[PDB]
Amino acid sequence: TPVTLAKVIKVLGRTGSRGGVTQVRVEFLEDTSRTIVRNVKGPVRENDILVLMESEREARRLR
Amino acid sequence: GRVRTKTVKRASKALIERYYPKLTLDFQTNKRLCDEIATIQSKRLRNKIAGYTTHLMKRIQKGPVRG
Amino acid sequence: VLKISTRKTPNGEGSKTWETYEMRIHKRYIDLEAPVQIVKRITQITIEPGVDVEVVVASN
Amino acid sequence: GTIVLYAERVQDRGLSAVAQAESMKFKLLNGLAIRRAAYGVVRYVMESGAKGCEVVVSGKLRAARAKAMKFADGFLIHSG
Amino acid sequence: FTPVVLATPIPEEVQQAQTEIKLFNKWSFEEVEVKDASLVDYVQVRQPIFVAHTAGRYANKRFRKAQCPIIERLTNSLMMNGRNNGKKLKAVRIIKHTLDIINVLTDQNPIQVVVDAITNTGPREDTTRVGGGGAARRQAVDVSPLRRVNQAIALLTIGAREAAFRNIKTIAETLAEELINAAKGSSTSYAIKKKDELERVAKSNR
Amino acid sequence: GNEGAIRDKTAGRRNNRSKDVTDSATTKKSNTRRATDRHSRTGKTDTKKKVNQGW
Amino acid sequence: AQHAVILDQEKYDRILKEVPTYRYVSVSVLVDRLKIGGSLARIALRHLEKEGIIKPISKHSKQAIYTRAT
Amino acid sequence: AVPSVQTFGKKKSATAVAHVKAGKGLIKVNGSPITLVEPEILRFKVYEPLLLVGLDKFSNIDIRVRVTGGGHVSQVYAIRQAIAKGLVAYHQKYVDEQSKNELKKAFTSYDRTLLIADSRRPEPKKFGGKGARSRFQKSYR
Amino acid sequence: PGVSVRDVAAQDFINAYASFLQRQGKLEVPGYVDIVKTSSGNEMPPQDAEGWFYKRAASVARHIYMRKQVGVGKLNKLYGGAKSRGVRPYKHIDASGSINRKVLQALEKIGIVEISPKGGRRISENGQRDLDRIAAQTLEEDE
Amino acid sequence: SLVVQEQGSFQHILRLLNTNVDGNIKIVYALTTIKGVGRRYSNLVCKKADVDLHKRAGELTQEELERIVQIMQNPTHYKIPAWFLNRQNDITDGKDYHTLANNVESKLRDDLERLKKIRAHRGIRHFWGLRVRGQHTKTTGRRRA
RNA sequence: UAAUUGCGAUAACGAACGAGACCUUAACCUACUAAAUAGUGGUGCUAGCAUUUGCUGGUUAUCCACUUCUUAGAGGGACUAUCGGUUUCAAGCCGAUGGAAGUUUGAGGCAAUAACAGGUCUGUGAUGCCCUUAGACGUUCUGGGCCGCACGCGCGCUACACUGACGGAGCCAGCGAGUCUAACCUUGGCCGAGAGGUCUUGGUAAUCUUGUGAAACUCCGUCGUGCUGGGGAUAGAGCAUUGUAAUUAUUGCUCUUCAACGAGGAAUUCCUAGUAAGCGCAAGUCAUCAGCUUGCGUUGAUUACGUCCCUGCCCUUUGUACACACC
Ligand SMILES: [Mg+2]
Ligand SMILES: [Mg+2]
Ligand SMILES: [Mg+2]
Ligand SMILES: [Mg+2]
Ligand SMILES: [Mg+2]
Ligand SMILES: [Mg+2]
Ligand SMILES: [Mg+2]
Ligand SMILES: [Mg+2]
Ligand SMILES: [Mg+2]
Ligand SMILES: [Mg+2]
Ligand SMILES: [Mg+2]
Ligand SMILES: [Mg+2]
Ligand SMILES: [Mg+2]
Ligand SMILES: [Mg+2]
Ligand SMILES: [Mg+2]
Ligand SMILES: [Mg+2]
Ligand SMILES: [Mg+2]
Ligand SMILES: [Mg+2]
Ligand SMILES: [Mg+2]
Ligand SMILES: [Mg+2]
Ligand SMILES: [Mg+2]
Repeated sequence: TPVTLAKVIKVLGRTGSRGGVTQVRVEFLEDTSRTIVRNVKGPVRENDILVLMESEREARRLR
Repeated sequence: GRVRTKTVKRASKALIERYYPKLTLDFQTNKRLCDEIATIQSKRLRNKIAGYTTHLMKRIQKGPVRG
Repeated sequence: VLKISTRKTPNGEGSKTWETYEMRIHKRYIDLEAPVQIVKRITQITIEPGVDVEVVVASN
Repeated sequence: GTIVLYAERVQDRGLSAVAQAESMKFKLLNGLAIRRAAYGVVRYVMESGAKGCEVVVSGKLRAARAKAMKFADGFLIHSG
Repeated sequence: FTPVVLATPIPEEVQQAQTEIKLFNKWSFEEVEVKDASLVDYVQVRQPIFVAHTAGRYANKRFRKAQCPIIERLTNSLMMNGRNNGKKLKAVRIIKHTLDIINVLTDQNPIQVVVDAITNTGPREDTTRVGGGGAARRQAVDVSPLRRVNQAIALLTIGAREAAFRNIKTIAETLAEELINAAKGSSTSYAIKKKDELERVAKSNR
Repeated sequence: GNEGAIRDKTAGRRNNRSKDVTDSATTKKSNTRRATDRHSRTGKTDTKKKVNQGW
Repeated sequence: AQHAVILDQEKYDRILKEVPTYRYVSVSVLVDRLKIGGSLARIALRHLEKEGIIKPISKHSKQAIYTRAT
Repeated sequence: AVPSVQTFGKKKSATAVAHVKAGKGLIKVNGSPITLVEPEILRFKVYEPLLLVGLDKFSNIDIRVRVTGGGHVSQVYAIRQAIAKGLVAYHQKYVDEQSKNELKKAFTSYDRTLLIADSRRPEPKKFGGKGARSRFQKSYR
Repeated sequence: PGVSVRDVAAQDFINAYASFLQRQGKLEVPGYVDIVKTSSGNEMPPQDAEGWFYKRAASVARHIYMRKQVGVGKLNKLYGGAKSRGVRPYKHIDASGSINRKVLQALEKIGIVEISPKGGRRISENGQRDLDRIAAQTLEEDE
Repeated sequence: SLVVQEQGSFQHILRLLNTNVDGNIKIVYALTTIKGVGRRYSNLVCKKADVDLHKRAGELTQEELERIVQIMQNPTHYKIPAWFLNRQNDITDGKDYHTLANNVESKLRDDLERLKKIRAHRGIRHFWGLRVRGQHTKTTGRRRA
């Protein structure tokens, strides 16, 4: 099973009608240079570390 | 929220307007200044004021302020 | 502090708003060692609408 | 002898709520026009050096359905 | 350890372990580490404590909740289901007890097995109901470290509580048991099943 | 009297249990009017002369 | 009504030979050896302490903890 | 007399007064030795300052505490406060500063509000519910 | 060093003192003990049966040693607890004024407590004596 | 306390007072399955019979058991107050009894009937299968009979 | 921004009501003025254990001194301060340090203009008109009734146990209240299993009840998963209290009798920190009766620090033949 480590950078905001969801851009630590935006379920600030279970499929707006 | 009502902001204006020599970047003395230099009816309203008239003061130093 | 806690309504209708009146009682005492004269001089005058003065004597 | 009564006129009735209420009562019982009654009561209190005054008349006059009126002049404050 | 005694005497082992190391009930904070990346920061351990009771203001600000010593975080979460609401003294004792049991079994800093089980039972990603139009499908997300710690605590505790319910075995054992099994997950713990079944469904929608 | 009360068949729990329950026992509030609150029913009316003398 | 509440001789023996390899020995443990009920198990704990196999690592009511002697 | 200071500790309601005079290392709470002080699960909450700042230190002093009010927890958190405050007051007048600041540095660096009392307090309930925030159940119909 | 009972934890003191009075024989036990209940806020009698009257008296002693004067009223309340009013909310309830008042009469006959001025019962001068003894005994149990 | 042994000396289930009693239950509580005897009564009767309460029902020597029953039906000779007794002042011979076992069934009946047979309101209320001690019967108790 | 709270934009400029201010309460003062109705240290008089000085108690004035703790007067304190991020470098917002305190400091009191056929003539010797007024719808006296029970709805209490029940043991609050022409709050001593009784007693009260020794909770035991010792409905028999009166059982005690309930369908309530929840207390009512309420302290969390999806409201825009205003 591949694992993937990404450092959160810059809180972009809340999506999801309810609002519990939070869009953030992250940076990989296993070779940086590339960043990707993710949707989160819990509370998040800058410099957190997210286990991307699959390192390549970013999302956008939630309903 | 901590938005100062007009009465505080109004009064700070009036005081910086005509006591810029005297007055300081220091609240503590701006406080005491307010006593001699203006009647106010409550200790709370005075610091509320003097704190803000210090704020306005502290950033006139770094350029003008409209009003 | 004498509290009285009551419904505002004369009747029953409405959300049940409760309201507590209060009356504060302040009591002092000053102990004096003085002759018969000053005592009465000090009791009769120094009076005031609102303050209840009580003078007791006694060893006990 | 343990009880003693002393009457004593008041300094300017024109700043005594109770004074002016009872005046209207009386005014209105000699049947002055509603507004004439109250409007003078305002304009005397004012004269007696008040910083604001205000009168309400609620209830029923001549018509069947109940009404109410504000009569006010000068400055009031209402809170705290 | 340079002995010292005054008027009202202070107990041997008490002088002995305290003044030296600042360790737990009588367990070691040092060594103990968060074996998964992240979770560091969002799991305490150091500063070290004696027992897990504290008048801690971990509430009045958003994230400071993180700073609470994770052993005592665990304990707080032990004291619920209305009948046990409050009752920290009751709880704390279970942990002291629990940690002893965890210890007896498979050696190891018991305070570290706690660390393993927590790290090991929080969902790395999850689902959330999305508008989509009435028939609201399931959109996947990656979950916060904080959220991931919290769920681990709550999951761990619950599974034991329900194990403890209606049976001879005590809170402390089932809690110890739940943990020990959750150290490196073993499909028999209420939490791992729930983690795994949660990531089953999370991966079931992307 | 009391003699009758116990001797009286047609009474006591068994008997009520063995009876169906009225439907009036599960009604609503009944309301009956409230939708006419602002429409005065006196059938009078005041009038601008009599109001103007009053006020 | 489902067996636990006594001392059946062949049981006592089992409570002597079966207890080694018990890495953990508590109240719950003893009932779980398809045998004694809590009461005449709590008595066992103090009596295996008479001499051997169990060291008292933890104390009190509700919770007991013993391990294999060394 | 002898060199001494008096200090206090307050948590919730509980007020723990302490007398810290010069003596031979005595520490008794309410009349009994500190090695008792049950609840006891929390015992180390009150052993805590001693260990924090070196088991010695108390050799030139005595300590008594008197806790009234509060309850079976708020008194423990209160007495420890008065104990460690007590020790710092003593150096403040009798020993020296750098030795005072030494102590206050470890009491702070650890802290469970050991020198400074906790501000928290009950909030008054208000009519309509059994709690300060809680409102009674309602029904619409 | 020298020793006061205050220098011993409750369950270490009283259980040593309770054992003392039982090991001794001078006491006065009521007789209704074994059929009585300790309080109307209770459900079953004491399980110590042969005993427990020693244990209260031992506790009663130590309490009255720890203070100026106290009487039945206070001890009734001290030993009172919750009474399950069945389906209704609990309230505190006072315990039995007999078991206590008779313990007071007992401990006094054996000279560990005396009637007191200002009211109540004061710790005896021979109570001090004999209590600080066994205190110094179970401190010696950890010698 | 003790680790005991016993030969085949203890039997499971044993029958006294026309009812059955489980063997491996502590003898105080074991006794309660008998109608009319509750925990307080059981407890005292045993203390009086000089039995070791630590024991289960089955252990008890047949002598000890026989003794026990004997006190249960003559509580007042064998020194047990009276305020311990379910039927003080027998409203006819006015003695003080402790109705037991099968008898408590019959003496409930006898009482219920004395009321009914005298037409007293309580009786009537019993015959109507209602609540008697004056409880609102609007809301509570509806499944029931 | 909690706020028509401000910044800013600007045919507007500059103000007042309401918001804020204000007031009350809870937090900080070893700074000020004091206290035998609050308390500390010393000293006598004195008990106990040690003795080497010690340790732990007793003593409404045997004396001296103080005000830390308690009390309440006068002041002081905080102004989101300093610093740093972010922002139209604007009002602001966020983070760190410090601080008794930095969510409007926390919680309240006050509260403009206007609306409703809201509720109250059953609070009033407030009141119009109507009805009735001696075989009364006046009033009082005797007895019953508001409690009645196939059943539907709402608020509640207690539980379905082992984070427990039971038994012994530890043993800690705060807000309160109490008797004059009177029988209120009750200590202590006896008697009683208990409820209670009896004899005295302190208090018009920071003085006495009362340290309200409260309950959860803490400890050592017993029971061991069995409707069990969880649970305590229903019911019999006896004692006692309030009251002129207790039957349709006022309440309290005792033995016995030992139900439903094995965590609850669709639905739905409340809540963000000393808060939720658990726990008891005082006060109102009150002769007697709290499963209710108003407050109070004790133990003390999990989870947000978001959004407009549901629901409710407010705002512009927009339509009107409505203005008694969609009833
Ligand atoms: Mg204003
Ligand atoms: Mg205001
Ligand atoms: Mg409960
Ligand atoms: Mg108690
Ligand atoms: Mg008790
Ligand atoms: Mg029975
Ligand atoms: Mg009823
Ligand atoms: Mg002071
Ligand atoms: Mg800080
Ligand atoms: Mg209407
Ligand atoms: Mg009215
Ligand atoms: Mg009614
Ligand atoms: Mg309601
Ligand atoms: Mg208990
Ligand atoms: Mg008798
Ligand atoms: Mg008198
Ligand atoms: Mg049962
Ligand atoms: Mg029960
Ligand atoms: Mg009451
Ligand atoms: Mg009511
Ligand atoms: Mg238009």
